[PDB]
Amino acid sequence: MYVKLISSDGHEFIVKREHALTSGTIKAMLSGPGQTNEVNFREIPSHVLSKVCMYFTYKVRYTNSSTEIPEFPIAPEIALELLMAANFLDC
Amino acid sequence: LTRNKGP
Amino acid sequence: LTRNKGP
Amino acid sequence: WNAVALWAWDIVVDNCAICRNHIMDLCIECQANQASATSEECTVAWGVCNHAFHFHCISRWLKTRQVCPLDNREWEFQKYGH
Amino acid sequence: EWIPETLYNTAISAVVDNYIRSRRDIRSLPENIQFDVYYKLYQQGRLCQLGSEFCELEVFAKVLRALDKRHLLHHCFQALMDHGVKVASVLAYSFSRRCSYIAESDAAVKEKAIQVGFVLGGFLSDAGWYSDAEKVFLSCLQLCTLHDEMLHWFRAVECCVRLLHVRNGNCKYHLGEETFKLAQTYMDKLSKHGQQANKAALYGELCALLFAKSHYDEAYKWCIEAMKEITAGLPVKVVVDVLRQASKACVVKREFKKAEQLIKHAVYLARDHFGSKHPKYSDTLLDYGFYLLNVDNICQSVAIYQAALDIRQSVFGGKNIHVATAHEDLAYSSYVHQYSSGKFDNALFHAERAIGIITHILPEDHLLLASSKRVKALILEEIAIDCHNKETEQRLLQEAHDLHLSSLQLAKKAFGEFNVQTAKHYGNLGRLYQSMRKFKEAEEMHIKAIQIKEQLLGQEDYEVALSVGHLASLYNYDMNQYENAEKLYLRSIAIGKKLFGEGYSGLEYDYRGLIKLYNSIGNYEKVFEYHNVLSNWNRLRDRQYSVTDALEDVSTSPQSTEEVVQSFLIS
Amino acid sequence: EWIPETLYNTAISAVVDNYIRSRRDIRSLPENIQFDVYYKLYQQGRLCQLGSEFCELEVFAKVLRALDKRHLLHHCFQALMDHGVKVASVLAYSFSRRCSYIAESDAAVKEKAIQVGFVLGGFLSDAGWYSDAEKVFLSCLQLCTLHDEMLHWFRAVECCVRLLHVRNGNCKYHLGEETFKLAQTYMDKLSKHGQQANKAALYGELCALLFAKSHYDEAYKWCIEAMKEITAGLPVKVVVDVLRQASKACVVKREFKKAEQLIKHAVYLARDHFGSKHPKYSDTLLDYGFYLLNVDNICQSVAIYQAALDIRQSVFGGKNIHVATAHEDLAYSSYVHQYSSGKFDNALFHAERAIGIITHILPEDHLLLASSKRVKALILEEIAIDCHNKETEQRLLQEAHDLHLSSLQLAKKAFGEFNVQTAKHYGNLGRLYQSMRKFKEAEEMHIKAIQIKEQLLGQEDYEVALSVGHLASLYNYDMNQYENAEKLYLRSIAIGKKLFGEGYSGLEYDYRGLIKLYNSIGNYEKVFEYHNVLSNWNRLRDRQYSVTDALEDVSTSPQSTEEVVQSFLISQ
Amino acid sequence: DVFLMIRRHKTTIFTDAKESSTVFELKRIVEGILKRPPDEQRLYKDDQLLDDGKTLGECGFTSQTARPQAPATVGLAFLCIEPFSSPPELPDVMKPQ
Ligand SMILES: [Zn+2]
Ligand SMILES: [Zn+2]
Ligand SMILES: [Zn+2]
Ligand SMILES: [Zn+2]
Repeated sequence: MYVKLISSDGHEFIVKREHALTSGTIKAMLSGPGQTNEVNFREIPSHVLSKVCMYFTYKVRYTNSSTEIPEFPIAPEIALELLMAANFLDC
Repeated sequence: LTRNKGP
Repeated sequence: LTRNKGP
Repeated sequence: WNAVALWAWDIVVDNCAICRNHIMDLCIECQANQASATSEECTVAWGVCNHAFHFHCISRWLKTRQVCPLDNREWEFQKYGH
Repeated sequence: EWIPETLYNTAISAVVDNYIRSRRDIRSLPENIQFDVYYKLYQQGRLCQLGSEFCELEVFAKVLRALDKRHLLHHCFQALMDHGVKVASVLAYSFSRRCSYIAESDAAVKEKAIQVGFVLGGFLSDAGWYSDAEKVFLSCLQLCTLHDEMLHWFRAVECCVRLLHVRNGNCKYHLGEETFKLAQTYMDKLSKHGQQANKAALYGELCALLFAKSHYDEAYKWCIEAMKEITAGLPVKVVVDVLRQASKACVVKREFKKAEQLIKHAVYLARDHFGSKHPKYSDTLLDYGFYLLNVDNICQSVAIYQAALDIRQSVFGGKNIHVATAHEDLAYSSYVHQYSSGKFDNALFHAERAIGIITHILPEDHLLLASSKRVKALILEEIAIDCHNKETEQRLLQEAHDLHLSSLQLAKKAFGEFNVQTAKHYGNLGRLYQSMRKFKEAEEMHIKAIQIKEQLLGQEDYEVALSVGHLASLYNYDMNQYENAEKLYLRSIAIGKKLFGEGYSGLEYDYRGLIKLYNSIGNYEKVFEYHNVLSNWNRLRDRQYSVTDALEDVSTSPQSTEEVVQSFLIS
Repeated sequence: EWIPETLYNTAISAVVDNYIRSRRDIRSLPENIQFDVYYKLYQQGRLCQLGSEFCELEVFAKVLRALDKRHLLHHCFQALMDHGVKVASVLAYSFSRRCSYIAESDAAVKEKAIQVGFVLGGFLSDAGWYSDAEKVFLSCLQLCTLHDEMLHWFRAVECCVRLLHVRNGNCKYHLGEETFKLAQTYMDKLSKHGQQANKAALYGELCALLFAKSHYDEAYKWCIEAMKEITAGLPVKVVVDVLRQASKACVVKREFKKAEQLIKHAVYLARDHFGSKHPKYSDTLLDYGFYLLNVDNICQSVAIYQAALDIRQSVFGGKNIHVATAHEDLAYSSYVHQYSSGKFDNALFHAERAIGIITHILPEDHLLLASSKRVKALILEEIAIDCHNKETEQRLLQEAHDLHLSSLQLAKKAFGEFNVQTAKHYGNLGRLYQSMRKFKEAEEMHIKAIQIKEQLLGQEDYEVALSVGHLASLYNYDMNQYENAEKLYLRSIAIGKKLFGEGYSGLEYDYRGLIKLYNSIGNYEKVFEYHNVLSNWNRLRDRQYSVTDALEDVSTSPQSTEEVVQSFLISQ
Repeated sequence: DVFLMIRRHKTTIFTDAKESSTVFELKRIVEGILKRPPDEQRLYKDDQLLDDGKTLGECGFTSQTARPQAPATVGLAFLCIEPFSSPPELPDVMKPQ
């Protein structure tokens, strides 16, 4: 029901499974021998992975919403590092 | 010039 | 229409 | 069995591109002078490029240029409404 | 005399020649140098080196702080938009994205961004990018409506007076009323806490919003309310704006005595503070030429529009909406002035240039195309009549048939069916159908044109009387309804005499119609009389157009502020 | 209904908005993220920031390696060349400098620089900057020339076949002839040391060189050699290119039963592999619409040029050679299709557009203006005779006279004096003078075109007969030289039925003239015979009309490559 | 709706609750993953204790500050909240280097 997400800094980021299935790579983490499930994100630091998890609650809540969806804020100092994590996670 | 200018 | 199309 | 059926022209563009009114409304020619004595025969015409317009609008367009307004192809009617 | 270059200018050229290596260090220069380095890149034609830095909000915010050289920034920016880089769209989007990132931040930064957004959004509004200045101001307005501090409502209206200006020029009138209603929300709440904010610029925008929709009775209501709030301590830009819009609303109310003292003061007031080569001064001239064209002072009206265009052709580059509005206004005046001559080559060139700019920068379904297409179509239908070729005559009329009905739909969709602009497009279709040998359709357009012009405007008006003469000319010259043209010709002349006297230039087309009216039915005694009246009009017409150009009519220091307003208010 | 934005696309917008502080750390992003950032610079309108980031080969090479999104790269690249940023010229110069430095360096490093050059030179050849891809390919030729062993001989011939392509399309035929001889040396050199390569790519590439120089007899000879070398291991792009040029040369040899077999498979093979929105598949359609234009199937040829243009109008932007050659081909076909109807408005628009593109991207003395300015002149000389205005009658004929003279000068400079393409423009001059009423030179130009075309093409061809009908109409309608005009009419009428059939569209313009020659002398008995078959010609037109789009004529999997490559050769 | 996260040392639970939802069932949500007694657990927003009786919206966790993209954080104590990391500070560029 929940997915235990750890970062490169060892931070714990347990999030609901339906939120973490938005990204394709985490779906591969939960599939196979990986199946709270421990997942390793040794290359993704915690300051950029926190924004990834904030997107999951932002993505799932705002699916097929009738109202104007606010843009996800991604700060300039994190945007480049978050972009690499967005590609790797297929988020 | 059989008419006036355009409004 | 007198001649044909140009080559 | 009483039944209700909305009829409409099966174009998906649903806007004339000459008069720029709705494809189901009257053209700008028939919406300016007489909208009751001329509205009955203000039909729409399609083309080979499958871009339907108001027949009044497309004829008024062909009186100057011989191409479809949206894509510059040779304009030839394929069907009308009547 | 071979004066050596300054070491400053010589060092500009040396740094620009080594721009690529030192492009990072130029961004840390003082603003006066930094603008001059960037202006030299434009002068050298290196728009890609220059445009790759103007796309950054921080760099452009630094070159916006050089207030004296804004006449060069408005000319580099326009050259950048023509060059193919969307710096206005990027800067509006780069600001809005950055503005939304400080919503949860402190109010110290949140007030610096509004300062940046007013010099940026006010620049884009000045440059003519209303669709992009609106995106900046909506972000500035969003900053004012998060923390409910005393100063914030003072700035939320200051956004909503500029957010309303960028929607009047963009023809978002249906959002314009929503903005003014939103403006009073913070205006009333500010007035509750012992602070009556000056409602002078805000009320002046409705003098242009409601005039644009031709709510002349409603526009004049807010024309008075705007000038009651003019104070000598106000900025000249705010004061000049109200006087222009008040003049525009006064002329369309068929009152000219109060209108001349406002705009002529405004032309001088703009020429004093700003200068003779300022965008704001050219804005007055177009509104000043609006007076001269309407009051039949047509000979000097072309020069005022030409003077306005020459200012905008220098400050605002090649393809700008401010150059285009000057073109479509000068083309109409050149159409009116050269209507008697019949030669339309300068007028058609300006009318074609105006549509060539508007179609390039604005969408094809935009309201400013209605005025530009109308002006060219009036010129097109009059070129074909004056020429002798039948094939050209049958084509230019149909070419002008496309424009009027395309223009009519733009007015009908936005302004609605019952409005002056929609009726004014019917009158042009009345001229159009008469010249296309469709005589029966020309009558039903004129009747529809009058019945709308007569209704909202009133019985006696300039607009309704000008179209009666066309209907009178239709009943007279070609469809042989001589019994109806007699009362219409007199009705047009009576209104023309009331507001213009014997100096009205359209009486020639009315007196000549009256001569043709009786030569086919009888009563030849009035033919000699009306020919004498036409003769009396002829030499009286050659008495007033020889007055000097209207540019020096305002002279220097004719009157003073806080006195022209009072003179207007009492009368 | 308002789906949320992807985190990737949201981070792309945030990185692009943060360009100034991160314009150099983007170059350290992965391969697939660099393109998406640089695409967002195009989408946002930041062409000035993107132009400075595609003029550097160090970062543009990583962009080129994104093969999935190459259709977006062609439209960004064309956006900058339209923008004013000479990206192709700088990348040619940025690679010309690079090759010289690596030339002294290790040969293994030279292998990497050659592979980059094929990707960059191949892109600029695909994008249509042939003059700027030749410089890249010449630089790649220098690296392979320096070393002489088995490893670099495969690349040296690969440079030469690619260098031949960027010169055939650039109308540098005087250099394309010698570069095959240079390529001929490396084929023999590779064959000497016990190694055999594929000659299909090279033999079939010069088939366009000979076709463009109107050496149709020699072009067909090399097509047979090209078809011999087709094997199963060749890439589809190579097989499509050799099937395209084989079809083009089979048409001008007046055997259309075999050109259709080669171009229908080429259309299917290009569509099956490259898809329906690929610039290579668009290249096939222009050669497929070249076949249908020359087999009197004009009604099915406009729909193919319009389909080939729409691919090149979307894959490539405006002001490009590939969208210009698609206009000038469609402007000619719409001129031919609307020749009887007289609606020369779409055809003139597609002719003026191709004029405004070539004069912007090519020099005034380029040979591709010969075909572009000709097609505009043919449309102009028919608009004026269609309208009923006097002042425009002299202006349009005079303006069309300038283009044909200009088209003749560029053709004569490159093809010489006795050439089919130069003689093709002579026939256009003859029709020009007939409308402009300078009959003294009209007979000279028409008989000069006939003399050269019959001398080289032959006495039995489609091209030679069309010029005969132009001269035959000159004698009949105005010159009143009926004693030899009737011989000319029967010559063109008989050959038209032999080559195409009784339903050939050019026979109507010959029937009307030949009847007018008979009514002018009073012979009314033979007139009734033609009016008995002129109605039959109209009757035959009703059955042969049959407008079905030729895009689905090729269907799905008619044959395979092995059957098509042999059916052209077994029948040969 | 209210979106928020809870942190004790390095944990972060991206759970949600209604604007009228109380701390009582929110604390029981923590027991679903942390499998620890709820009475021992105490929560800490901006160094302030929260009673279980009052709702989440009564303590200041309104929807305006609990957006899914920028959730409001609240500490957990059985405070040793570990910061995530320092993002690489970009040069000011406009500042002279
Ligand atoms: Zn319509
Ligand atoms: Zn209609
Ligand atoms: Zn169409
Ligand atoms: Zn640029």
